[PDB]
Amino acid sequence: NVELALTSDGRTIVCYHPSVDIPYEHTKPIPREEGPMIEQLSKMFFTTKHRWYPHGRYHRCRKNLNPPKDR
RNA sequence: GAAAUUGAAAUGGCGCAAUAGAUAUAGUACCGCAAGGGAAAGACAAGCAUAAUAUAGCAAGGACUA
Ligand SMILES: [Mg+2]
Ligand SMILES: [Mg+2]
Repeated sequence: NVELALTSDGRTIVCYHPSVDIPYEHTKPIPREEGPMIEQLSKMFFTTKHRWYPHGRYHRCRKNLNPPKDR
């Protein structure tokens, strides 16, 4: 849904792209132990087990607790 | 590798500071049958602990919110 148009001199391309709204008809009304724990978490979040095991103090201390923040 | 020949006057350290300077705290201890050999030392390194560990690998780098 974009309108392309060179200008008369042909030196600049003009693109008209209005934002199209979602039609009302295209919408639905609003409705009104360590082992087993890690298996449950992996099933819940569609991950593997390895993510949920802890890490040693060395890794934990290596993690930066005051990371730079942008925007 | 010569000699002939020639004819110099007169308390200190750009030395060390205990692995250095004597081997030297001592020619002792100790070693050797013996001759001999011959030391060491006195005034937050490594290793650990606080705090073991998490898939993958020269152990880092690029990074990354992490
Ligand atoms: Mg000495
Ligand atoms: Mg140390």
